[PDB]
Amino acid sequence: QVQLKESGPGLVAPSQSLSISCTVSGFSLTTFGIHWIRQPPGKGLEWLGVIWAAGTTNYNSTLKSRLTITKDNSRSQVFLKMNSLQTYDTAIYYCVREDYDYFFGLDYWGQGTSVTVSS
Amino acid sequence: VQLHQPGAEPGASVNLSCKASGYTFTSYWMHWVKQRGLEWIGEINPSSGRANYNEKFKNKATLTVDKSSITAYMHLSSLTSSAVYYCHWDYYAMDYWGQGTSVT
Amino acid sequence: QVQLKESGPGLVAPSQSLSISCTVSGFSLTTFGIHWIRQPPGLEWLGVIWAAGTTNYNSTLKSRLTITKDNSRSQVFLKMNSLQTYDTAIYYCVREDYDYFFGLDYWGQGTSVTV
Amino acid sequence: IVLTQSVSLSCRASQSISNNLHWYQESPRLLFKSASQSISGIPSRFSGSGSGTDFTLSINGMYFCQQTNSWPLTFGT
Amino acid sequence: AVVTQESALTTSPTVTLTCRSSTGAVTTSNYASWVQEKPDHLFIGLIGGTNNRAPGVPARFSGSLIGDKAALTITGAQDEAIYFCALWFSNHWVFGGGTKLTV
Amino acid sequence: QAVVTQESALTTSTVTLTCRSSTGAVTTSNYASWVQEKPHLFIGLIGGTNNRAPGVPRFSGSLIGDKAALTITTDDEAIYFCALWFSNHWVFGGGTKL
Amino acid sequence: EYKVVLTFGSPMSPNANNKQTWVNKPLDAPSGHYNVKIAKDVDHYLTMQGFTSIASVDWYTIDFQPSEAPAPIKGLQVLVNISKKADVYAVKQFVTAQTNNKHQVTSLFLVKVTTGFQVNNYLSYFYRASATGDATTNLLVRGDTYTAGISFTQGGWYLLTNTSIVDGMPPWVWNNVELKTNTAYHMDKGLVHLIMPLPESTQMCYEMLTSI
Amino acid sequence: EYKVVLTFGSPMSPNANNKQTWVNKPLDAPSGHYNVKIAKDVDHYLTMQGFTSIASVDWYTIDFQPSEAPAPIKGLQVLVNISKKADVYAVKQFVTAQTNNKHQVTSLFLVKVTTGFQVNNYLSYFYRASATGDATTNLLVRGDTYTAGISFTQGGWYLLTNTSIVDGAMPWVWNNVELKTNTAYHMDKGLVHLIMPLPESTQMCYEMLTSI
Ligand SMILES: *[C@@H]1O[C@H](CO)[C@@H](O)[C@H](O)[C@H]1NC(C)=O
Repeated sequence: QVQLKESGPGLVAPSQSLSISCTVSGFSLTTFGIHWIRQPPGKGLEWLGVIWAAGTTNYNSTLKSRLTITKDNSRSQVFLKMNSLQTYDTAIYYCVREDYDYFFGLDYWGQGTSVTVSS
Repeated sequence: VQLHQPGAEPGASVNLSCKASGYTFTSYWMHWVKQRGLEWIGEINPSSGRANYNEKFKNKATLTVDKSSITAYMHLSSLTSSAVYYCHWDYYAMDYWGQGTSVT
Repeated sequence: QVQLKESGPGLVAPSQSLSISCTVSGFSLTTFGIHWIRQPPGLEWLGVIWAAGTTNYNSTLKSRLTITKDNSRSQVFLKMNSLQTYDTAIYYCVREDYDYFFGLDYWGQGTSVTV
Repeated sequence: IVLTQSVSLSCRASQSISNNLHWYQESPRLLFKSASQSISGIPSRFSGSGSGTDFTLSINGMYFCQQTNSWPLTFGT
Repeated sequence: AVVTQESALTTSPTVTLTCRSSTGAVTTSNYASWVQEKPDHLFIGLIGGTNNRAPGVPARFSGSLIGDKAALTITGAQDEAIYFCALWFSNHWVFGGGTKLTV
Repeated sequence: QAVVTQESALTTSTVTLTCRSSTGAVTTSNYASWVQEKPHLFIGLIGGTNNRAPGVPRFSGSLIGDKAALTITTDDEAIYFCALWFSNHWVFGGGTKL
Repeated sequence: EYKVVLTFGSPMSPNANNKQTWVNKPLDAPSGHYNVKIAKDVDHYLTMQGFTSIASVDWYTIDFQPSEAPAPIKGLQVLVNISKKADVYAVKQFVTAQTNNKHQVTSLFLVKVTTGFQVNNYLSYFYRASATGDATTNLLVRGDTYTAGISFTQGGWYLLTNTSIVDGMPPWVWNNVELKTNTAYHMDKGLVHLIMPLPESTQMCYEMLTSI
Repeated sequence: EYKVVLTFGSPMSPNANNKQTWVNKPLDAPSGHYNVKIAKDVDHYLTMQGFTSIASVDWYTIDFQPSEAPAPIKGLQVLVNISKKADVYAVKQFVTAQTNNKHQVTSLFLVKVTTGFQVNNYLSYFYRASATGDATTNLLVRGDTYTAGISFTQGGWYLLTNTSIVDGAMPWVWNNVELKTNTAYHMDKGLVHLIMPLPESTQMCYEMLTSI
C-alpha cells in the first residue's frame, strides 16, 4: 500500500543546515510529485517546495534562496536542504505526494519530523 | 507525360534508350527494367546524373540521361545471348512507362 | 558644392516646442544621414536620422527629441518638447557619410535658439 | 529481399520493408503506391493492404508486387 | 494570494465550508483540494480538483464551486476535525486556515 | 558610452593633436574624425582616422600610442575638434585652440 | 504564458547533421511498438510526428524578463501505450490558412522524459521535386515509410510535434491526422526544423503557452 | 551586438506563400542589369542570393533586455551597379562544417533600403528529390535559372543571404561563391526561411553582430 515516511534530525542549532529525507514507498517517484509542507506550532500549513516527476523542482519563493529539494529515483528518497536556519523556522515537516495527472490534489501526507531550533 | 522508345535496337555496346516528353518535373529517378519476370537494372535521376545499378547488372549496363531534354541512355556493353526493355520515370502518379526496346 | 541651412525660431519660452528646419542642397538624403548637434554657450550629440530612415537620440534626451526628414523636399525638422531654460545654444546639422568617410564634413551655419 | 506471391492475391516479404511495395499489373501498369494508396485512373475495385511484412491484394504477368526498400527493388513471381 | 476560511462551524449527525480566495473568483484552473486533519496530525486527501475524490474517501464527501468561493459540502455527516483547503495558484499551492468542524 | 578628453590648447610657429578616451580602447571603431572650426564654421577634415575629405590639403591622421592623434605638417588657426564613434554616437572632445 | 529559448541538441537517431530529417509520418506503429501520443484524455491526444532533442531550455516572461521553470501542465501525459513516459512543460499551436477553407495546424510540445523508452516508428521526410520553367512544386512528404528506432533518454528535454490538415475551424484543435502524401505543406515556424537536422547549439526561441 | 527578433512580412516578388522561395543563383544578370552586391570594399563583396521581406524589427540585448535600434554598419553597402541602395544594420555568419575539407558559410544581412529599385536576376530554388530505401538525399539547388524581376521598397527592412561552400582551411568569410547546381547544401539557422516563404507575422529570433 502507498506509504510515506520522514526522518529528520529532531534538533538543530541556529544557522545549521537541515537535512530530511522522506523515503516514499508503494508509489514510483517518477510519476507523482513530492511536496514539502511544514506545519508550524499552532498555525496553518505552509508550502516549502516540490520536486516534480521529470525532476523540475519548484520552491516556496520566500524560501527559494535556502531550500533545495533533490531526489534519487533508484532508492526513492527525496531530500530537503535548508540552510541559514532560524528560530522561527521550527515546525513539523511533511512530505506530500501530488497526483498532478489524475487527481490533481495532495493525496497522502507524511508522519512529520519535529524540527526544534533552540539553545 | 509519356516515355517514348527510340527504336527496337554481340560485344558491340548498344545503348537502349527511352525519351519522356511533355514532362513538368525533372528529378524523379528514371528506372530501367529488363524482361526476358521483371529484373531491375538500375536507376538514374534525370537531374544530377546519379545512378544506383543492381550489382548483378554492373559493368554491363551504364545509364546516362541527357541534360537539356530528359532521355535515358542505357549503355549496354558486351551483349551476350534475351531482350532488355521498358523504363519507369515516376510522377505524383500515372505518367511513367515506355515501350521496351526489345533487343535480339 | 554641397551646402546646408537651418531655419530656426531664434526665441522660445520654457515648456514650449522648438521647431528648426535644416534644409539641404547639392546632394541627396538617400545616401547620407543628417546629425543633430548642439553647442551650448563642447558639442552635444542631440540626435541623427540616417539615410535609410531610422534615427537615434541621446539616451537622456529620447523623450523630448523627435527627428523627421522629407526626402524629395530635401528638408529636416527638429522638434523639442519640455524645453527647459538650459537648452539655449546654436544647433548644428551635419551630413555624415558612413559610406566612405565615417565622419562629419559639411555643417550648417546654425541658428541661435535662445530660451 | 525475397517476396513470395501466392479474390485475394498475397505477396509476403522476406524481411520487414515497412509499406514500400508498389503493385504492378502490353507494358505492365501500376496499381498501388506504398501498398495501400490507390492510383489515379485505376478502378476502385482494386484494394491493397498490409503494413509491416505481409501485403495482400484483393480485387472485387498477373500482378507483380515491386518492393522498393533496398536496391535492387525486387519483383514477385 | 490569500485563501481565507471560516474559523469554526457546528452541526449534528450537512455543512458547507467556503474556501474564499483573496485574488479573484475561484476557477477550475485553481484545482481546489481539501485535506482533513485528525488528532495527532493525521492528514488525508478528501477532495481534489474540486470534483475528484481521493481513493478510499467515503461517498458522502462532495465538492464544487459556488459563487467566487470554492466549497466542500458534507452530506449526512457522522468527521469532526479541522478542514484545510488548498488552491493552486499556477506555481504553488496556498493553504487556508483550518475550518474547526464540530459534531 | 564614455567620455573623451583632448588637449586644452597648443602653440606653434609639425604639430599633432591627441584625442584620448576614458575607456582608452582607441579602437578603429572610434572612426576618429577631426572637424575643425573657424571664426562658427565647422568643416570635415579627417574620417576613420586615416581618410580625408574632398579638397582638404598637409593633414594626416594616425593612431599614435593609445590616443588617436592628428598631424599638421598661419592660415590653420582653428579650434580643432575630435569626434570618436562610441557604439551608437559621437562624443566630441573640448577641442584645441591652436 | 512564457517564451521558451530552445537550444537544439545533437541530432537524435536515426537523423544526423548530414541527412534529411525523419518524422513519424503515420499514426500507427510497427507490431510490438507504440507511437508517442501526447494525451489529455482518451478523446484528446496529438500523436508524435517530428521528434527533436533539446540540450537546454531557457524560460522567460512574455516581455523576456528572466523567469524560473514552469510547473508541468497538469492533466497532460506523454503516454506511450497506457503508461506515462514524460511530462509536458509547454504547448503551442500554429494555425496556418493554406486556403480560405484549408487550414494547416502544427501543434508543438516541449516534454521532459521521466522514464527512458525506445520505440520503432514509420518515418518519412519532406521532398520537393524539380520543375521546369517556373512551375509550382509542392513541399510534399515521401509516401514511402521506413521503420526505424527512436531512443528517448531519461530526464532529457524533447520538442515533440504534430501536423494536421483540417478542411472546413474550431474556436485549441485536438485533430491528429497523418502526414499526407500528395498534399502540399507550406512551411511555418513550427515546421522549419523538419527539413534537415539543425546543427548543435542552434537557438530557436518560441512563444509557447502553459495551458490550452 | 544585439539579439534581433524579426517579424517576416508577406513574400517578396516573385515568391508567394504557396510557392517555392526563389534565390539569385549566378553572379551575373542579363544584359544591362546588375546583381545586388553587399560590398565592404571593391575586393570583398558577397552576391545576394536569398531575399526576404521583414515587416518590423525588435532589438533586445544579449541578456534580452530592451534596447533601441543600432546605427547602420559603417562601411557596408548594398551596391547595385555603382550606386548604393541600402544600409546594413546587422550581420551574422552561421558557419557549418560539412566535413574537414568542406565547410558551409551562410551570411545573413539585415538591410533597410534608402531608395527603391528593381533588377532582373536569374532565380532558382532549393530542391531535394525523393530517394529509395533510406539513403541520404541532398538538398541541392536547381540548375535551370528563370529570369524574374525583383522589387524593393524604400524604408522596408529586408533580410538578404549568401551561402558559400568554402573548401579547404579558413579562419568571418568574404568568399563569394555561386549556388552550385550539384553541391549538397546543409540546413543551418540562415537557411530555414529559404525553403518556402514563412507566414506573415511569424517571429524568427536571431543573434546578430553589428561589426566585422
Ligand atoms: C550512348 O551512351 C553514351 C554513354 O556510354 C552517351 O555518351 C551517348 O550520348 C549515348 N547515346 C548517344 C546519343 O550517342
